[PDB]
Amino acid sequence: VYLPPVPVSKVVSTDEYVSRTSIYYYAGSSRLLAVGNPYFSIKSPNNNKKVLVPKVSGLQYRVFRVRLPDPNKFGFPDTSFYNPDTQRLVWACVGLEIGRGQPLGVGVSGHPYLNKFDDTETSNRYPAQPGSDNRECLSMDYKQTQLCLIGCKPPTGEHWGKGVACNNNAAATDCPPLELFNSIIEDGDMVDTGFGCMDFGTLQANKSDVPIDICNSTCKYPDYLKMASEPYGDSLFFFLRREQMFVRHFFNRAGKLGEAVPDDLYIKGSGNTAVIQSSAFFPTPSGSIVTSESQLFNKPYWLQRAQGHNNGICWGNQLFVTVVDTTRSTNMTLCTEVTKEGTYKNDNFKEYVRHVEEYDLQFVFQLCKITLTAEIMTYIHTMDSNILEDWQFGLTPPPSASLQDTYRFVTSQAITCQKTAPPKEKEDPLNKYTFWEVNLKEKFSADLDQFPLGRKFLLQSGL
Amino acid sequence: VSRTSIYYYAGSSRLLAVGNPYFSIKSPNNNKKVLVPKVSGLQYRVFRVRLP
Amino acid sequence: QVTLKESGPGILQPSQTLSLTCSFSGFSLSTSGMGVGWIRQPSGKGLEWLAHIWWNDDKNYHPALKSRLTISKDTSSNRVFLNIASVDTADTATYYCARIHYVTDALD
Repeated sequence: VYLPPVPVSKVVSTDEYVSRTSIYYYAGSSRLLAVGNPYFSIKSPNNNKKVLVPKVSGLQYRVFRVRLPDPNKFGFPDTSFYNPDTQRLVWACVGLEIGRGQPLGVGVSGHPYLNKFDDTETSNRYPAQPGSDNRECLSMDYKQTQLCLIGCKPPTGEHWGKGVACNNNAAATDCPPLELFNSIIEDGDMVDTGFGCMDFGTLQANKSDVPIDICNSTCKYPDYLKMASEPYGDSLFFFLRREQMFVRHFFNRAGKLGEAVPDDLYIKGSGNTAVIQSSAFFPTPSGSIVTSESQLFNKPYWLQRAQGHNNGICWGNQLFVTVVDTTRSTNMTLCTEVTKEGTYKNDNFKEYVRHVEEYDLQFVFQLCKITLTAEIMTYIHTMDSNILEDWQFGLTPPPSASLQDTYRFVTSQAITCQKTAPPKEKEDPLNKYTFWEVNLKEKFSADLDQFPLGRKFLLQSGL
Repeated sequence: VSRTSIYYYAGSSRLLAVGNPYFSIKSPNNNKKVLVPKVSGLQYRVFRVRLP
Repeated sequence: QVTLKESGPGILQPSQTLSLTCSFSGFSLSTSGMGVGWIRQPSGKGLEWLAHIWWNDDKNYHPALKSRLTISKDTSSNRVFLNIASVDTADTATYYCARIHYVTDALD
């Protein structure tokens, strides 16, 4: 004999209470400017905290965090469609357009002291070559990728890294155990390029296994599965991805191979074949052709059904657009002279390398009202508390009282000290991180056909 | 077989699986147990799920 | 095939260093499959495990002591050496050095 185990209060789809109107609005940013060094930041020598020239390349994530003006602070000419005593107003997204205007062409990087031992494609004879230091200069193309994310919560990532060891055991080899983590994706941090989603800063002592841009960083990677499985669904509205790579060359490492390959698999040789070379091999991704029809931008994106339960409604008046491109990541060179003379010499010039990058944000929104009633206000309150606060209509006693007295003291800390805990709301949890911010509080409009999107929006909507 | 109008969901947890791509690093002195097993992308993933 | 002999100082004083040397012939310790321990016994009491060191240079000790007991091998001469510092009156015993398996998981 058994039983239906436990009734649990479920989450519900957001189209149950959110009501839509026939009022639309436009927003649009200006052209964004970004320029810097493709390899590393330029730090000031005297004070080593302020930057001189920042590091930016193609393979850094460009997370965007726009701001939205609160719709309740709008004096409308005809306030008859809603009551501000019983309702409130909040925005929802319906459109998306990301523009890039740089010409195509992939960027490249490298590393001057890369741990190449020998080429392992057609000829590696015996015996071993002499030397204690055999690092070489190599330059290397990257794999290509295209993606896009939108949502109300900033996107949550995941990466490998050094974690906890185990108990003192003499049977487990000196190998750092690998552990999964969950992180919030910052700006500037990198994407995988076929070398695993692990931190290279705390796992590679030699710093000679990747190109120079990704030795001391965490090449994070976006999670789909954990993010799709969030019950509230306020992180992923709508997303695409497209990537490709293939092998170009083959290489081996160099050094004391940490595990001897077992004798059960091979017959050992002699003469010139007494010693054994390495087994630590690694490829190089290069990337392939990039068409104009393999692009995922300069295209409208109409949304009518998100995969999560949030149907585009954005609490807190903020969005989160993250984009990764490599197709316009080309690298220009600069050549300035020191002296002018009529004969070429290799020390009269100086070289700097740079990289440019620009973006375009283009949006259309819809106005939505919430008829706040007693059975509904409890439903948001178990989801969040900040949205109920900044609407400025009420406050909450968090219990209905406690059940234990808990024995509060009164004589102020002179006999048996405890955790005093001076509190602070800290006004957001997101303030520790750093995003490319772009304001839009003076960039709304109601007349559509003076902008490219609303001209296209009127055709697909049939209005 | 006849059909009904009731549906049910099953959701597994995620599956951590890590190791050496080339061989099993067996425990020494045993050749039966293992320090870290052989697992690579080249092998089959034979799943057997049991049902209530 | 496997031959085994030990060699030690024999007579020690309190708070001195103990250098018990173990010697083997018949195998190599860097081979995947060979492994050695170190076991004591008094004349009247029973037996107890002290230290055991494996192929890949990691060490375990008896956690009651955990400080003085430092085991180390020399795979080039194919020998193990036992290094106890500050030998006290409780260490009056007869030590036994030998080779272990893990398919038998015991001392052969």
